[PDB]
Parts: sequence; C-alpha cells; structure tokens
Amino acid sequence: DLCFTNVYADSFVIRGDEVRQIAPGQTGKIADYNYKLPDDFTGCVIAWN
Amino acid sequence: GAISSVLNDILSRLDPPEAEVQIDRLITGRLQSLQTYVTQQLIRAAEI
Repeated sequence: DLCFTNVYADSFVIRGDEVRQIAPGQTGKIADYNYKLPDDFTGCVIAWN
Repeated sequence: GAISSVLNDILSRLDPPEAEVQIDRLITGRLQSLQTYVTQQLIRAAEI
C-alpha cells in the first residue's frame, strides 16, 4: 500500500554470525568495515541460507 | 533516568543507538527543567 521514490537492492554474501550485523547502528566487522546501515534506515532486509 | 547526568560520559560509554535513548532522556529532563523555570519566572514577573 506504499509508494517510494526509488528502491535500492543491495546484495552480498556473509557467514552466519554476521547477519545480526545487518541492522541499524551495529558494531562488528561487517557494520564497521564492510557494510554499514544508517541509524534511521528505512527498508527491509532479506536473507536466506 | 539516564545512566549518567554527564553527557560526554554517555557518549563515550554507549553505542550510538542506545546513547540516543539516554541522551533523549536527558533532553526531556532538562527541557522540562527549563519549561518549569520559565513558567515560574513568568508568574513571578507578573507579580513584580
């Protein structure tokens, strides 16, 4: 039921324990040096093994 | 209600997501302190 100006689809692969790092304001190897999500991130995170 | 009344200490102790909550607690408290002071000053100035 929503409209958006644009949607960005970011795809990558990480191991199991770093999926928790895909979240706003996180700390860790991913959220520090690989892929940092903004504190006010608006969107959906989808992953699967 | 915050973990500390010192703001730099909260900033140097917590990660930004939780420091935001603590700093919002301090901001609400201090803003209420100003509002109380200004309301009280307004009433006292009416008396004066």
